[PDB]
Amino acid sequence: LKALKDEKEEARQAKITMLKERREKKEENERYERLAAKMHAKKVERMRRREKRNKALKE
Amino acid sequence: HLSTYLKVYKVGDIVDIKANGSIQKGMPHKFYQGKTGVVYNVTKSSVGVIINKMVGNRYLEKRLNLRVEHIKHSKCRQEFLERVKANAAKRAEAKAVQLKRQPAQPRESRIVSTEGNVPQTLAP
Amino acid sequence: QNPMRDLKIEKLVLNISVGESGDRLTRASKVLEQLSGQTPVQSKARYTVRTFGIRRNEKIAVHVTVRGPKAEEILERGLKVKEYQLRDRNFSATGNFGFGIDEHIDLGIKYDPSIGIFGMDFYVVMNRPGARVTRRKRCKGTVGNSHKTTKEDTVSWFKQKYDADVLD
Amino acid sequence: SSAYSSRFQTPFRRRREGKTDYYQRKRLVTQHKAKYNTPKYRLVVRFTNKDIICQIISSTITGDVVLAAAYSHELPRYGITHGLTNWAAAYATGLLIARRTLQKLGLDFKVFLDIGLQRTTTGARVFGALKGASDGGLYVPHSENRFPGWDFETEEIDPELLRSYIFGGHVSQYMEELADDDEERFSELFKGYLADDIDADSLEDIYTSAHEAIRADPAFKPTEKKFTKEQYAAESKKYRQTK
RNA sequence: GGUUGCGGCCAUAUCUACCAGAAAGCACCGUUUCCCGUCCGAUCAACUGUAGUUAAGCUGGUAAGAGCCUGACCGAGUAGUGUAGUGGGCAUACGCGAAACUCAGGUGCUGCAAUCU
RNA sequence: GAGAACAGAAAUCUCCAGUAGAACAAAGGGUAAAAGCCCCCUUGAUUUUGAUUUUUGUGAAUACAAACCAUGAAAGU
Repeated sequence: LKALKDEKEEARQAKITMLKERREKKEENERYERLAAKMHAKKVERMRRREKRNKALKE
Repeated sequence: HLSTYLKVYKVGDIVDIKANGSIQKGMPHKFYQGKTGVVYNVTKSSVGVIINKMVGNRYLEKRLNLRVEHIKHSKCRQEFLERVKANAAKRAEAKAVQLKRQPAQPRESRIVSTEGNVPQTLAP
Repeated sequence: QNPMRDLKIEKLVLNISVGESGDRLTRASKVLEQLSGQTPVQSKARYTVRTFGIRRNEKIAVHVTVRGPKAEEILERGLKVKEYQLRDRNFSATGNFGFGIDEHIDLGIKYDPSIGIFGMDFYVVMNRPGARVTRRKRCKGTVGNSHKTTKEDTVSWFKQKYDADVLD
Repeated sequence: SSAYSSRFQTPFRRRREGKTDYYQRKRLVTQHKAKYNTPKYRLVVRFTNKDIICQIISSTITGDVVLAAAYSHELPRYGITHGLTNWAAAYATGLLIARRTLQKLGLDFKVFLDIGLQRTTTGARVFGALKGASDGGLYVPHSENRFPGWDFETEEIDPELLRSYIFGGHVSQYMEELADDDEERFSELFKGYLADDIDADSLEDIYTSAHEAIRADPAFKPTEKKFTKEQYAAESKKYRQTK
């Protein structure tokens, strides 16, 4: 019994680990892209602050 | 969608009202949506449609004009006409029946074989 | 190999951004007009700034565009002022390049204190045959990657004709 | 990116290529529709390099149909090898397709011009084809505004000027000027014309030629079609990829 | 079978990267007296297809790619839900019955006319 | 985003990306060779005859024909 259940659960754990590895690679590069975009956005809104720019009227 | 303009609509045809958001002109009738009415007259720009609207407990008759963009041909009577034509054919064949419809009947006797399909016994 | 994939000059735009609007603009007007032969275009201000000392719709610059042999002729007579020595920069990513000159009198035109002195910015756009696909109306499209101009190709074309240097 | 691609909404294929304008197309094809079938006919003129196209189209949910179609490559049969894309050549093609359609309907009807994407300018070859067709006798609605020689400074027109344009007067006077001023550009731009040694009165007579010829036989003498279907197909499949 | 023109359905067609395209055409491309319009024959207008090019565009294949579409004895007869009971302290009985996700597969199909080794 | 003398985060110029993230009387629908900006011409925001929906009172919008008109080469509006 201990022989049988451990190869079956081991194969299933292999499937689990492949799923997890894949999802984490994808979300990792996604997170890197979003983080660089966030930093770029922060840097541009840093210099836009020097502009007076009442956003309302039309100037 | 240009196929919504090469669409002849003759007096008598039945059509559903389904107004699309893409044309601000003639957006009709908030609750006349998914409601069916036959066409009474047609002009340019235009089609007539009549609907039996109920108020109280009587069906009064509301006639209306709509742009062709919102209306749509109804497939309401497809099986009706198919069955009528098939009934004409079957009546001709009889003249040479139960052409009426019938609900689902109880399935009749039969034989089930065991050639390669031996029954597989099992449990919870 | 390059039978049609060459790197001709398309056009040069000469621009004069003035701190003030008026007869100064008209004089810069006249300068670019006499340099090109044709009539230039007056550009207004987009919005008010109040630190550069201007306002909306103030006619604060004048510029002109030139195509043909005239363009590269004027380009060479202007680059004589910069004596054929640009920088690693002054070359865009997409394969264009420009510079700026003070004392416009350093190409042929004399002092003439009648009017004064102006500086101007040259900018020069490069391409090959086949740019019409992104400029016409019918049939509009875009150009492939292999045929795209680039800083490297332009810099090589420039270390070639005009026989210049990069200076860093 | 993924989200931008997903939220993207593609236009129609014929629009993604710069080929049609549905804004104009619906105003054309859409009928009164109180009258029910009444197919609306439109003459479609198109200019490519080296060739002209003039067709007459009805459109339907099958997608459309071509009852009559002519091109400028037919005019060599009618008496002109040269200048197929010019104003007079498109005028001739329009007269050709008009007499053709009028022959097939047997009358000697009402067709609406399609401009395409070409700009509406005074002295355009689309209006030359218009004048050819109206020549032919099909009633198309139009105004005398856009024919060439329309003095923009007022509301008048000189018929002799567009008569000269029909006969090829601008090309002829440019030939004369470039000839008596130079021969480099002349030999470059007029090699076939130079080998032929054609005149101004000459070329007007040739266009009259071709006019009477299309009035004689507009019945579409078709091409000879050498090397029938399977030859073309197999030889093209030699160079067609496959998965 | 290839291509051009007009279209229908509107990503199975779109995006990204690379490659191939005899012939046909299409396209870049050559010129600016006139019709015309441009700050600027770059666009638009006109002329000859002559000087010349498949480089580009366009067409087609390719990617354990993105997306888009289809299907699933995929999820699952699960969740949820209508009815009954002196059933327990939520199951049972007769019934109805999903979706997301996951997995797999695919990557434009066509109408009219003309034309090509 | 890259790039150009004075000129910098914002003055003017050029190129690339950019399904709308802009504008159309502030988190929303609809609109991209436009329903947006600029340009050309006009002022149909005009009279007569009836029809429909909202609504018995009107008004509002809606389509519908005849005329005078504008517009575009035209379809047509």
